[PDB]
Amino acid sequence: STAEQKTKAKVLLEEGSFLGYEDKLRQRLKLGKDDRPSVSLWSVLKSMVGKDMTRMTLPVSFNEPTSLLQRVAEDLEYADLLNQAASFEDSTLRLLYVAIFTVSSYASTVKRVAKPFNPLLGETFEYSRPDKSYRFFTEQVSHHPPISATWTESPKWDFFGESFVDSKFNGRSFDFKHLGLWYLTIRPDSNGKEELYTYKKPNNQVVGILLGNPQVDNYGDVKIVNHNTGDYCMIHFKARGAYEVKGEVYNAKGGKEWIFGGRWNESVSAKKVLKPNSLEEMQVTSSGGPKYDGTRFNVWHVNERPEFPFNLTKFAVTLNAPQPHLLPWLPPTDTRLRPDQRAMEEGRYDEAATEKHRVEERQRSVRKKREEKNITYQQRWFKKEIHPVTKCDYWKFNGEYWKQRRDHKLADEGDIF
Ligand SMILES: CC(C)CCC[C@@H](C)[C@H]1CC[C@H]2[C@@H]3CC=C4C[C@@H](O)CC[C@]4(C)[C@H]3CC[C@]12C
Repeated sequence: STAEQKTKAKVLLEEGSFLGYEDKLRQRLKLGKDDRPSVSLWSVLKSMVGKDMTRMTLPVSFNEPTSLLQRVAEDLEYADLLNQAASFEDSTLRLLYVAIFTVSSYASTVKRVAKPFNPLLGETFEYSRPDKSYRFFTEQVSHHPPISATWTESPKWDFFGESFVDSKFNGRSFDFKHLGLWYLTIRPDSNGKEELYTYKKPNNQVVGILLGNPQVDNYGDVKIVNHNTGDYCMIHFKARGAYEVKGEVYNAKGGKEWIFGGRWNESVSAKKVLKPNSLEEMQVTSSGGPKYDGTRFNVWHVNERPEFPFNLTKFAVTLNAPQPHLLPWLPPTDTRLRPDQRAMEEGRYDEAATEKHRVEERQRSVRKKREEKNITYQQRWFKKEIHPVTKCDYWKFNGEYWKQRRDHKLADEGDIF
């Protein structure tokens, strides 16, 4: 452990980042299954051509009892890849593992063709994992348009960014573009000061709507750049004509150092590129770690996925869990306390519809009162600032949430549910 890692581990512990997380992870929902009818997507969407996801009303069969705040937290499912990245002295090998981390979060999107809850303005979600030594926090900082800010902290890595999803049903497919920038900081075990990576997420689309078999497809080009070295990585999620992803990792001089590829719903493998000028890309068996001699090595495989209601992954089941020892620590804004989403999770769809209307009406009335008094809305835990390395606006976490939580100062921090 380097000095800056222990420094970071010290701050996480003093701030009480893991208090309240003593209960064993949630393993299953109360519901065993559910039989929301399978309503045809097209039958619903044919009347709503040109609308945004947040501008459409839908049957419960097309709703999922997670918040957008928690879907973003599913970035962290395979975050062990980031500690693995931290351990490598070769900076392009760090990039290779950082790159595959960005790819690994799309396996969980398969089979969930459903709308997550649109977080209320000021809604928040915390999630700490003592067994991994990371803490995650997010706040819904904007409602028109919907935007979430995240901030994840661990001894060997940080990860934060803006979730600004812009969506459009064009009458054939449902397209989702991710407009915010993502920041991934590594504190290497050796040979390297703290280093920053930035990238933007690929696009998603729902297709097969016309055919009667709607499918989540992720697609597009991704560029990760190490602002300190500065290696870079090209990733290509192939559009459905889906599942294939390939990537190439370069040093700062343009030398192709590594390539990787696989199916982002299954597994990704990689190999060392020996001639830096090669244009070889990954053609779509060592499970012992990275190889420098040019043989292929596995890097990521998808977790096993038991059947759950709403086709949740195992990681996703742990997110909305109203753990008994956690609830006393939470602010009133935490997604675990949101009542329409809770009732939905437990299969009570009319109570969910009733509570959704109530909290949405309140949100609207608070907004109208602000406008009538010329009151500018202020986020509670984040402030928009200009990032020094990228010179982009980002949501800077104000550092107060985990210490105020530690000190039980959150009871009055919001009233939206
Ligand atoms: C009306 C219904 C059928 C529309 C359903 C659209 C679904 C597939 C869309 C809408 C919101 C989308 C999510 C929005 C944000 C993220 C975070 C990103 O880091 C990974 C993809 C992920 C998790 C998206 C997956 C696909 C998603 C869940």
